[PDB]
Amino acid sequence: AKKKVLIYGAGSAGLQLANMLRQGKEFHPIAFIDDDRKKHKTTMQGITIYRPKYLERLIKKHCISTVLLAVPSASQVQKKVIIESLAKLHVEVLTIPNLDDLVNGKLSIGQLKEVSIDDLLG
Amino acid sequence: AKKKVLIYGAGSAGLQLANMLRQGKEFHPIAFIDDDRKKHKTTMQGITIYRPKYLERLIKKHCISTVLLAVPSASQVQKKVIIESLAKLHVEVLTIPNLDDLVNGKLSIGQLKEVSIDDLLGR
Ligand SMILES: [Cl-]
Repeated sequence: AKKKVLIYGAGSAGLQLANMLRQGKEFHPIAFIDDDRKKHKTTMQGITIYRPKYLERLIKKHCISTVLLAVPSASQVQKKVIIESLAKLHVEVLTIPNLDDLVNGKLSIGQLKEVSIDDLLG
Repeated sequence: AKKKVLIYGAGSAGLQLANMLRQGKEFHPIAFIDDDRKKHKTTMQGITIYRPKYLERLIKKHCISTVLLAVPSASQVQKKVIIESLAKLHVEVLTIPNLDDLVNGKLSIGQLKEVSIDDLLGR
């Protein structure tokens, strides 16, 4: 079976990511995490979106060892907080490309890379 | 000079739209509107982003009669909330494609459709 993941970010990029992954053979998106309270417990792309307080319980419930980060329009300060929060939970974190690479069209949303120091600091 | 608009949605979709437009000769995005208070009064590409409370004052200040929706990740319930909020400010409301039509590149972000009268009026 495909590797189960959470996608952190249920904005345009994250939803598009879930759609692509569902079709693919590598990852199965089980749910989204999103900081936007208005999306809490709403359904998009056929799965549930949750506030970040649900991170640990979902990781343990579903035995998730990988979270995909799709928050291209978040500030650097916010992205750092997110990555740090995930690091404490002992999951691998992969990220879609930076916003400029997305909007200028030189990298696909689906091009995932492991996060690095460069990603944390900015 | 191009028709002045606001773009509702300051995420990756709205940013791409603003480039579509700004390079173009039809609309000029004056500012973004975004529900995310964290983004209020931040700037992207020389355009500043405002919370929706600023809608009335921006429309009046810039004589805006058209608002473009770039919120493909909004639930239909939430999108209708947004559309009705704009209807009552006497602007025309256009929208980029739905998410699923953007992902496979079937439709371009630059294709702007008038929202339904049903959605506009909350029928
Ligand atoms: Cl969006």
